[PDB]
Amino acid sequence: GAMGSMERASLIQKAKLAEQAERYEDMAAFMKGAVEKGEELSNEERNLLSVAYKNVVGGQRAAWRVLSSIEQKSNEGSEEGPEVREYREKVETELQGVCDTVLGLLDSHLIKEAGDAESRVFYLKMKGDYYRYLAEVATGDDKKRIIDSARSAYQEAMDISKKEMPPTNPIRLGLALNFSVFHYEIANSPEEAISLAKTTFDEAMADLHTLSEDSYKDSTLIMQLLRDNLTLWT
Amino acid sequence: GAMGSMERASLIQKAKLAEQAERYEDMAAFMKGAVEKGEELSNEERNLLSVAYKNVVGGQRAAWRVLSSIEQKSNEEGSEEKGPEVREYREKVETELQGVCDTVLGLLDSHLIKEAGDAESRVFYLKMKGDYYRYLAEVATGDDKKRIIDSARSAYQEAMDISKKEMPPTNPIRLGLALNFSVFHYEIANSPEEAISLAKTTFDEAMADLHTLSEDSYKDSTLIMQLLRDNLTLWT
Amino acid sequence: CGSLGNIHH
Amino acid sequence: CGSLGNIHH
Ligand SMILES: *Cc1ccc(S(=O)(=O)N2CCNc3ccccc32)cc1
Ligand SMILES: *Cc1ccc(S(=O)(=O)N2CCNc3ccccc32)cc1
Repeated sequence: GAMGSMERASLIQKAKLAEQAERYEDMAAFMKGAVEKGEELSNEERNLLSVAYKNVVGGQRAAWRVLSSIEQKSNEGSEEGPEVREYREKVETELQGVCDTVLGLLDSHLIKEAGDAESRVFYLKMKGDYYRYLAEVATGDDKKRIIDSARSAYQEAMDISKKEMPPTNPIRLGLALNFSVFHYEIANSPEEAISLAKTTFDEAMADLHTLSEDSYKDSTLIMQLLRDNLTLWT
Repeated sequence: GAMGSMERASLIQKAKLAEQAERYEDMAAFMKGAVEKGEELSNEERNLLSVAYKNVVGGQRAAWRVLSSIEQKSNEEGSEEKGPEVREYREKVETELQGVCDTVLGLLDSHLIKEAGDAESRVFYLKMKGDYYRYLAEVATGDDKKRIIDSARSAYQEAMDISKKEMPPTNPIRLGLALNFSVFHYEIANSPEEAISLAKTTFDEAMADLHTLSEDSYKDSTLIMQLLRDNLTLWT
Repeated sequence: CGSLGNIHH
Repeated sequence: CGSLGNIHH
């Protein structure tokens, strides 16, 4: 791979520079290179990996939704060629390739080497998320299997998080948030979504008293998004 | 090129979809494909080309400026030695920026400018040539840096000469040219007074011609005039 | 609804 | 200072 000749530490440095320059494609390539060095990632490094790919895939998803909406409008008193479909497919294929890339990193070999709850939950959450993005655009024979792949990853993460982390742990909270979004938007289970968000919020609220000011700020930030989703869902 | 098998109309269609999707790299690749079909571009197509590459190069210039600033800071007094990585990364972004500029200049030279006979098209393309040499000049430091600056000045000057002969003082292309040439003078050529003079004369001569315009023409001309004014406010 | 990524840092 | 491309629309 193109980053094989660069030092691990230089790849991390340049990932941070790329972030500052809002060059997220570069950021992701640097972090892929770092992962491929074969060593485990630190907390900070895991966050750089996630931020990079979130930005890349987020641009693609936003593009895909724009194009899908145009395509949906075309197919209805609508005037008729293949360009909209072809272009949506082009963006879809690119999105799928980025998701496959992230899943590949997770499977080779980040998850298997992750023994601490913090790292293992982080990576299983990521696995859920990138299968969820695959599910968002899926319509083939394997679409149910893609959905089940996201559900299984999120469920394993949930099970570890409940046993090993406090209810205010931000990764635990982010996981529950994202699994709730899975239930609402992907799995056609709004009531599961609402229940999970409510229980997560309430159990976190009850644990806030144990936190420092800095930890409290991170936990409440995620709780606010759980609440805002609940407000929208109910 | 990669777009050689796609119909011209399909490339234009997809450039508009890419714009909507904020996929400006794709937009630029589609418009490059469309140019390379060899036909002249319409008004709307010229604008699509310009918007696509402005967005691509704009992100690159923004990144370059961030990285340059970090690099400058690292070379201060008392600054800890952090290795070659900041310079390497700035160089990577610089090289990519230079490649996009070279690509746009190559489309203009092969063969958009030479086939552009109407004032509107010729001025548009020479303004673009000035702008992309100006972007090259922003990052230039070498034996050729004065020649890059002179290349931007020559293109802008030729555009200015045609625009003054052939277009009314409120024409938006004439206005945007004069705006960009004033930025060239202030930022590139170390000529703030030429910048200020040009912006003022442009503004005043546009003001005096607004009475001739429809409401819709007025809106466009005054939008660019406002940016002339705002630059003048800053510069004085 | 928003997911985690939507939250500013 | 702003250049032409910075204007919205
Ligand atoms: C999935 C997840 C959840 C939390 C974090 S974080 O590093 O705790 N953190 C704090 C709150 N929000 C946030 C947004 C983006 C990136 C990191 C955070 C990481 C990952
Ligand atoms: C360089 C230039 C100047 C004007 C134009 S335009 O087509 O008149 N137009 C679209 C681009 N931006 C803009 C701002 C204000 C008024 C009109 C425009 C194109 C290119």
